[PDB]
Amino acid sequence: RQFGHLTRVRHVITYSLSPFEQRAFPHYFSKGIPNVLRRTRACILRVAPPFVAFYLVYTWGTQEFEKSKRKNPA
Amino acid sequence: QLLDLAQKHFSGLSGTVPTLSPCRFTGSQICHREDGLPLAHVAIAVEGPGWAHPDNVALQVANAIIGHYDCTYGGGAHLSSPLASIAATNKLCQSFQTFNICYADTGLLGAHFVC
Repeated sequence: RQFGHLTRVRHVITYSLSPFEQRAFPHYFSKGIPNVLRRTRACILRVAPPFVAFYLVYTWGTQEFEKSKRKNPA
Repeated sequence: QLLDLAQKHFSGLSGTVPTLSPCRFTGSQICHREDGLPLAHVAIAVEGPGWAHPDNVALQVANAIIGHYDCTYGGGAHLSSPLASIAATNKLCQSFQTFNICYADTGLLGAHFVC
């Protein structure tokens, strides 16, 4: 299937502008920083929790290996 | 006699100013996709010079080279315009026209096809 019979669409208007009429980076920081924050707040409670737990299991288990290699008074 | 008649009927007409701002042209696309219609119309144009410019002559020469075509046109494959012979030969379209639309100090120079 190629452009021409992909699907059937009715009543939709697409307006756009030549790249040479426009800025490459419209309001890049003023819109973009807020947007990136928004994006991160959205995902961090899904993504970050596991990696926290990794860091912890790795912290703990690395130091449990430390301790067990030492001597204790007995 | 015309001039007399003009003087007689029109002379009360006021002559005492709306003048025309330049019009900014913009490279752009407007697409009304409506699959339910049976043929597609496309019109495409670059910014043209406007009424006064002497380029309109050379431009109309060029437009005439490229031409106009319609599926009733007898010429078909043997036509002079490559656009037209190719469009006839390969059933690329029903029709097309080149145009040079003229306004004050701007214009639409291009082509419309239905296919």
